[PDB]
Amino acid sequence: SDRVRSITLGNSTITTQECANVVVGYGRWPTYLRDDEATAEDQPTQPDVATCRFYTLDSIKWEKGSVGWWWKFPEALSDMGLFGQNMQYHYLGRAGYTIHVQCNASKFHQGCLLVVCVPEAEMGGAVVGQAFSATAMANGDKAYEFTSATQSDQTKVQTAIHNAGMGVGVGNLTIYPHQWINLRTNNSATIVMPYINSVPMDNMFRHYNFTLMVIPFVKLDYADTASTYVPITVTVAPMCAEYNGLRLAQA
Amino acid sequence: GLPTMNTPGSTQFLTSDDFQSPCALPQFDVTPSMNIPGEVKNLMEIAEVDSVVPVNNVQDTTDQMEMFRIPVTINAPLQQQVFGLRLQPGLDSVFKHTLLGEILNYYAHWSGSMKLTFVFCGSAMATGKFLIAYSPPGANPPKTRKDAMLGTHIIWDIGLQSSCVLCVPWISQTHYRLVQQDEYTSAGYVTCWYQTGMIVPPGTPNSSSIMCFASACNDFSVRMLRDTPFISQDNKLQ
Amino acid sequence: GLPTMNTPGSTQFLTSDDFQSPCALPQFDVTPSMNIPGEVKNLMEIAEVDSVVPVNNVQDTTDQMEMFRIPVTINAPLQQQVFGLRLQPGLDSVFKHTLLGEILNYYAHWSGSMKLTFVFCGSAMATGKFLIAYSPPGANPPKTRKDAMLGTHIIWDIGLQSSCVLCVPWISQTHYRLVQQDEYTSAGYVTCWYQTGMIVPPGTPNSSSIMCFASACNDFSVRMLRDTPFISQDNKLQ
Amino acid sequence: GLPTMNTPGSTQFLTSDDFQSPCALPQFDVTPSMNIPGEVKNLMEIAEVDSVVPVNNVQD
Amino acid sequence: GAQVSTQKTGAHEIIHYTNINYYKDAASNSANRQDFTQDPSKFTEPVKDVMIKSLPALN
Amino acid sequence: GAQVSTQKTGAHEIIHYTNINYYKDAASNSANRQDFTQDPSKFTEPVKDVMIKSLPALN
Amino acid sequence: GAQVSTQKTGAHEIIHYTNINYYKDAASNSANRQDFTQDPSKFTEPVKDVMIKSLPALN
Amino acid sequence: GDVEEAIVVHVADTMRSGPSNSASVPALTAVETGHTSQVTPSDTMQTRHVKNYHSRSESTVENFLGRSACVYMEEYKTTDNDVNKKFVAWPINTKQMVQMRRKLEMFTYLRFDMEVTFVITSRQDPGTTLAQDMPVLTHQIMYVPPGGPIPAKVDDYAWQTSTNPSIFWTEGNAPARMSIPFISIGNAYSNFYDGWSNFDQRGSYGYNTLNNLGHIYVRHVSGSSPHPITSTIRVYFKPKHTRAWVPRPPRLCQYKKAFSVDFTPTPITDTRKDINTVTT
Amino acid sequence: GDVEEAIVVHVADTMRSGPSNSASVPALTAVETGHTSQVTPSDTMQTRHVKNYHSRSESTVENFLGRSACVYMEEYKTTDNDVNKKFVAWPINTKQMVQMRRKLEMFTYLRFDMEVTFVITSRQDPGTTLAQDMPVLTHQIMYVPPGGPIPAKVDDYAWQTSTNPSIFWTEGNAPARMSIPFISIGNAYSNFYDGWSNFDQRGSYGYNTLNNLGHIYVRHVSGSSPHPITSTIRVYFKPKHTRAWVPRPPRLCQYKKAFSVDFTPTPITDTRKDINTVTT
Amino acid sequence: GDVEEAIVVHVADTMRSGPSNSASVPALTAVETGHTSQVTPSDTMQTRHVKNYHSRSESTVENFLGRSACVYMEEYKTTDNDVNKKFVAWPINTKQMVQMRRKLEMFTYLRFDMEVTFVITSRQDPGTTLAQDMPVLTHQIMYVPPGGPIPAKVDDYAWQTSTNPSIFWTEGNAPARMSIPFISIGNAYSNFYDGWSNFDQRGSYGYNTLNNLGHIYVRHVSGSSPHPITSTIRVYFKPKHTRAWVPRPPRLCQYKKAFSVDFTPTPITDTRKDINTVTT
Ligand SMILES: CCCCCCCCCCCCCCCC(=O)O
Ligand SMILES: CCCCCCCCCCCCCCCC(=O)O
Ligand SMILES: CCCCCCCCCCCCCCCC(=O)O
Ligand SMILES: CCCCCCCCCCCCCC(=O)O
Ligand SMILES: CCCCCCCCCCCCCC(=O)O
Ligand SMILES: CCCCCCCCCCCCCC(=O)O
Repeated sequence: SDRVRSITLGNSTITTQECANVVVGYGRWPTYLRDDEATAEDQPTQPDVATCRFYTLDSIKWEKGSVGWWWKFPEALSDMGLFGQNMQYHYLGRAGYTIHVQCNASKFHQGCLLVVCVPEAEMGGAVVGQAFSATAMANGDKAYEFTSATQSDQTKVQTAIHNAGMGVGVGNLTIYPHQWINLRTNNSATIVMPYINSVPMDNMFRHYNFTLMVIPFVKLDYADTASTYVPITVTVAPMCAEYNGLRLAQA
Repeated sequence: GLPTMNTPGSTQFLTSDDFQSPCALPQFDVTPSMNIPGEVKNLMEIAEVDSVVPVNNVQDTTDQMEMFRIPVTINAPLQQQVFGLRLQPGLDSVFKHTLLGEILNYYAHWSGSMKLTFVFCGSAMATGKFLIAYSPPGANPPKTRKDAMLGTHIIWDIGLQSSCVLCVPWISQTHYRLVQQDEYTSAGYVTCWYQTGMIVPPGTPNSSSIMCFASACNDFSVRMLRDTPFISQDNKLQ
Repeated sequence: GLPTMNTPGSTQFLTSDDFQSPCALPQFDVTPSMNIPGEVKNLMEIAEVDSVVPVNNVQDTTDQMEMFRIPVTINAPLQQQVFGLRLQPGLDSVFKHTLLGEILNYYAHWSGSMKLTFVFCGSAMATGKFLIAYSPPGANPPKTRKDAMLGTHIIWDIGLQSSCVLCVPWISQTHYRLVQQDEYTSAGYVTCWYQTGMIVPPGTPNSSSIMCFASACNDFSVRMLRDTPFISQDNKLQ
Repeated sequence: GLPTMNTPGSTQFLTSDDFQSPCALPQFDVTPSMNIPGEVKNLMEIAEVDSVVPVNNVQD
Repeated sequence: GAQVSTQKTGAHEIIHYTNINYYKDAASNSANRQDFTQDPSKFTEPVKDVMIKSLPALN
Repeated sequence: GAQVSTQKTGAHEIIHYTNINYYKDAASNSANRQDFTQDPSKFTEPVKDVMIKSLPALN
Repeated sequence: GAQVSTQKTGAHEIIHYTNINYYKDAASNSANRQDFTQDPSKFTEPVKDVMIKSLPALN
Repeated sequence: GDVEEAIVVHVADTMRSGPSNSASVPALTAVETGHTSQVTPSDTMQTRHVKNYHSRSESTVENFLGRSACVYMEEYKTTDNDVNKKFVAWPINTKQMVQMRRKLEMFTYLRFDMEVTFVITSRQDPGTTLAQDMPVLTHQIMYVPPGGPIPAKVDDYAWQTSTNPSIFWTEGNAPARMSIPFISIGNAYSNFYDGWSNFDQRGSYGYNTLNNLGHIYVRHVSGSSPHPITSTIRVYFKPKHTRAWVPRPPRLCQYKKAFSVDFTPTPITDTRKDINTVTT
Repeated sequence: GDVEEAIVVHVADTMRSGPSNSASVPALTAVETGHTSQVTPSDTMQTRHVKNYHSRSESTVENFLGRSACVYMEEYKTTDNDVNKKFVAWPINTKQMVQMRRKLEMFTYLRFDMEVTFVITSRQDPGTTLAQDMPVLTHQIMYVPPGGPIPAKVDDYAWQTSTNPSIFWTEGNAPARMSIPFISIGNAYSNFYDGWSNFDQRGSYGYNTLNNLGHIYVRHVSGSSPHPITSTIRVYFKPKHTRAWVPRPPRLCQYKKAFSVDFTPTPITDTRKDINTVTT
Repeated sequence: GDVEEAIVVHVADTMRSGPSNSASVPALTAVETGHTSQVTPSDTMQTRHVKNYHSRSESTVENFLGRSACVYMEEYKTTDNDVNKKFVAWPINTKQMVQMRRKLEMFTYLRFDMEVTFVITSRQDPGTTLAQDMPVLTHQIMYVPPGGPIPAKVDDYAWQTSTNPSIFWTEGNAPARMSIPFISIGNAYSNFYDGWSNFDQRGSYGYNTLNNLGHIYVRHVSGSSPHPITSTIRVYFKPKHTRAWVPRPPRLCQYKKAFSVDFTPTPITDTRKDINTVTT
């Protein structure tokens, strides 16, 4: 059967028994930087198994009135194991990712989720002009919630769901690497993201490589059951990570 | 020197010309190239990707996300219509802003076939059959399921496979059609009807939703670039 | 004659063009060439020569020559800083007017590694050790010797060889950096600390000086000529 | 560049000239050709067909 | 140093043009708009395991 | 990539001209007004059975 | 009498241009900015005895 | 080999004919068959041998239609109170000018490339005070394929064409010119269309249904003189690489509408005193 | 050999298909995999054999982005009391004009050479006395890479460029033009930048951080008329040798800032009477 | 064979380096020898293998000095009461304009061909009555090698050059241009001359002694308007085929004389709070 999948990174394993295929970025698998594309001269460090492993990113509740959530990477892993330490101690970083989203429900539930990775998901403020701090869209592994109505608080991002916070139609996010979780036939989505950027390496604190979004297109529904909510969990594993520029701990 | 004479068109500035010009930064060393993932070489590659179609434009949608899901109910008359729409990918409000309509709106002519993919998002225990039909251009759109079944159609059975594809063939008198479609270049209608009806067991929701995806086939093509009418400004941005 | 049509750019005067033009003195006999010593063919050859860096800019220097020598004393706390500076070769006041900064100020982009050479000019009987470190860009410059030693550094032992070289590697996210450096293209800091302390025997001066030399490595390069902002005039010279 | 001198007739617009000019729609894909019946290549072909002559012009 | 190449023509009906470069910088050349290669698999088929159209998508 | 062809001259008295194409689109070429083939049978003799001029038209 | 030579291009990606001289004086030619030879030893290593980098500078 | 040197008909000659006496009757025929007789003078009288060097070079459709002809002219002013009078907006068609219209309508279907030339001239409007100094004017010609945005005023945003082709031309130079390929959706242009727009035989009728070629807009780029100045533009079309099908008789009645065949009945021809009158 | 003669695709054809009755189900699929179905009409109905000669030549990114589009216009006067109003100073960016901005922002990263064209026009300002005689004007366009000196007045010393490229253009001639190579420090231009300037996530945010392309200055060389004259310059950009990566959906909301993504929420699309309405 | 097809360096790469423990000390050297250390990062830390495609193409002296720079401007009027104010007379030298002067004085000796371009513009002088009609003006540029006759007025006989080269230029066309060979009596131009004119160390001192390049004269050919008109000429120099010897440090102090090195003492550089200050 092709509905069973198993993934082994480092000292951690993921098993799914009811799943769809695996989506691989833009057809490219993560890989190390080549000698003819590098620019930095000093030797890189490659922790390997110490950093390339699955980390569980806390959990959230799916209610009948949920609208959606987003996470920004690699900020979401900024304080997670030795990956966070290497991020803190090094000037430059580079790594691909494997994203696994778990959501399971009985045969009598219904609903559909879109899981999509958006590279360079620049977002606009709630009030045109003005400005917002780096806390309205990234504060660690905590998830940020979209809003059904138009946002009004000037201190946070425009969370109107139907625009995805980017000024574009929410229905066109299918162009990015994505997968659907349909409770009829699916329990988990798996996406492998290569490193995408305009430069060989970049500082992992200053720049958000990509944003993960989970959006319920068909809202959850059920009847006459004791289960009131459906938890959703996100797991992420860096791949082929390497760092450069050792400079004492700093943001 | 060499005798010459200038012809009409000298000293004109044509925005779509191809001529060589001097370089303002001689012997400039460009940065080495790098193979970033996801290179796109032709806009048809973008046009061939699926995108969700907002079919439920019922003029009283207080929630914008409600546009994407088509309602379905357990008890309905034996023959009933689920939805109906005009096949004007570049002009109809349904397809206007999709990932395909946006690309088409930059061009004047189009041709080729289209794919409509429907996905059932009900409970795993729900079941039903639907008839999806394409009616070529004519003086009257179909009014009942007997009228619809005379055209191109497919019977969709809901089961383990959640999705079915209606491939709209290219039936036209001309090689190309206008994006700003008029009566001369009409393209027809698409309608969906109950085939058997939706049946549910005890302990399940009484309503379900369907979604539609639109994309182009491998014989699709466009022509005659033009400016899109969707974006405009009144003053210089600052 | 031969039909032709003029394209945009005709009759323009572009200051960086390459075209042939008539000679105003036909058949002029130029003086024979002579091989004068010291021919220079590329400005990087000039940029690769050492020059004294005025590190001691303490805002109260009544004597200009005092800028070039860095003070040192016999008795100092166990860990103490000798000097600190930003690595902005084309913008920092320390490197602005050196033989390398002057060349850089004619260009907009630069890349490659750098050499900093330090020479001890104390008595022959004096001795000591110094730690010289380069800290890549970050949110906070080092404040103590434990912070500095985490970056690239070299331990310098003063002996018969009077000079030591700190080679600043090229660690950057982009292939090139702006000469008018901004926060996006920061380059880091350089600091020097006492490693053991300076010890002297009886009958020697209690203070000594160090000097710094700056030059580029063999992988250095520049790009995008521009006018230097260091020289200006208000009226025509006469 | 190459020395040249313009001769009489430069910048004139002669309605019966034959010169190349830039295309305003680069790389445009024309519709495939089809052999419609009854192609005419020379007006003498039309002139060689019979036609009724109105000889009886008697003013009344 | 003259390149000779075909110029675009319709359907299936001297269809040659000549080009010469005059400047020393490759940036001065004219647009190279004669290339028509394309591959949509990067966006339409990004899955790992190959899927056969005639076979069921799952199981 | 230069075409050489004869230029029109009267009766029976270097009658050669040279042409080069500069643009990448065949629509930019000059008019091809040197073709003189013609066939009036499509309009003068559209009948099915061949008619011999010397023979009677009917019977 | 036409010279054909490569024109500058970036990294590792018809990169040829043609040049002809029209005037009788070499001073009329265009700038010869394609030469990239250089040798800094005249200014960086003007010493008489060769110095080995790995060996001590003195003794 | 760099040169491709591999790249004239004359009318039929007259053959010598002598006396004849036979059963063959070349002169007698029957027009009822729809057949045009192919007899020659050699078949009905004695003739000498003649060599013909005449050629039908100038009668080809390529040469017949290969002449530039005016198709439209209009005027627009640099400054005025009425916004609509400071620019032009023409829906492209070939039925506006009579001569080229009649030349084209001798055929039912045409397929050709096009060469378009623009002639622009300016003049100062009369008034009580004309003393001014104005630099040379500049003009913009914009082509908008069907469905594109249309400018509503001389300084609208639509004039910033990012995809619509345009030409900027300065007075005193040679006229602007360009080439256009065959841009029809069908396999050939149709001068006539005997049909309707709606499937139930209703709506627009005639050639008007198939005219979807776009628009042309023109303006002064930024010229706005203290005193009004009027400019006129003329558009010339010149078919190239022409092919034609199904010839039809030339029109007899004068034209009366730009998008209809409507006409007034006209006599077949002029009259004369009687059927025998042959004098002037 | 002097000539290098060694230097077209067509869409897929349709194959004949007959009746079928089998276990294969091409029509049934699963979108949950992220896979777009590759079915063709041949797989769901009987079809005839068709040869397609259509090509996707005009859809390439090279042709899509290979059109000149306006990016900036401004006015400057030959003589005036305000010093700052006699010359222009523009920080180069592509976010000023909406159409080309939207065309570019369909991709995340771009790499191309540039072709820049300048269109300059002049007009006399209105006044109570306009009678003057003025020779032809001349203009200078100066490009200052980042960090270079900037002129503070029309007759400053900085205009004596010894290393900054410049163009001198006289009215009445063809528009000025030049070519520019790929001048980015990174391996590609970035239309979007989701990051900050400072390492502690503070300071400027967005695309504004990576815009360090320099400035453009323009002036009248020495023209100073007795009466004011106003000139306008328009800048046109034309990418060449283009490459693009990571396509992203076209923008839906109107633009409101030149250096920000800020917007106002917009409906997904227009409405209709009900889900079955199909008539006009 | 007609074509001569027989007619790139890249900086040094970085080699992989591992841990080391040995008696060799590449880092330790002695600057007293006048030797600049040739160490590389590979000699003091572990490094990866890097391929460098950077080239030093734009740093060559040919490209550094191969930009047109203004060297002189002056004004002359078509009609005036003062005879000396109707034409210009400039002794050629390169010390008038600061930027190109500083660029040149980075070397002691130079040898190159020259390309000279002239930019001329005209404007009407203000006055109580400006209404006139004047045809296009024409200008003459005359070059007089040292020792030749010099004109004393706008209509002198000396302007009938039989051997002095000249250019006649009409307004509205492209700027005038020409090429000049290496016209020095010595084997190279000298920017600096530490010596005297007389053999007993007396007289003129410095570069002024070796400047014998001639003069340039300019006038309106025959234009003499009823009302004054002022014209300005700008001269641009552009070295070609350059060779340089003996580099010297760039100047620090501002220039004060056109024919002397005189200066005012200047601080070495700007100051900061203390030797440890590293913040903004
Ligand atoms: C049977 C009549 C058919 C007529 C077909 C005419 C086709 C030519 C249309 C050309 C319109 C555009 C010309 C100007 C374009 C520009 O200004 O760039
Ligand atoms: C993603 C947007 C990137 C835009 C990059 C634009 C690069 C072109 C800049 C050209 C500026 C100089 C043009 C004029 C030069 C001159 O006048 O000599
Ligand atoms: C170290 C500085 C040396 C400068 C040498 C400059 C040599 C060029 C002199 C050119 C003068 C004549 C140019 C105009 C001639 C003409 O108008 O025909
Ligand atoms: C700056 C180059 C000017 C070229 C002028 C046109 C070409 C003249 C030579 C004829 C063509 C042969 C070219 C070649 O040998 O490659
Ligand atoms: C854009 C093409 C410009 C061609 C310029 C004129 C021809 C120069 C080359 C001499 C003729 C040889 C042409 C050929 O080799 O086919
Ligand atoms: C004053 C020289 C004018 C040259 C005109 C362009 C070249 C025409 C000849 C074609 C190229 C061949 C040159 C050669 O034989 O070396």
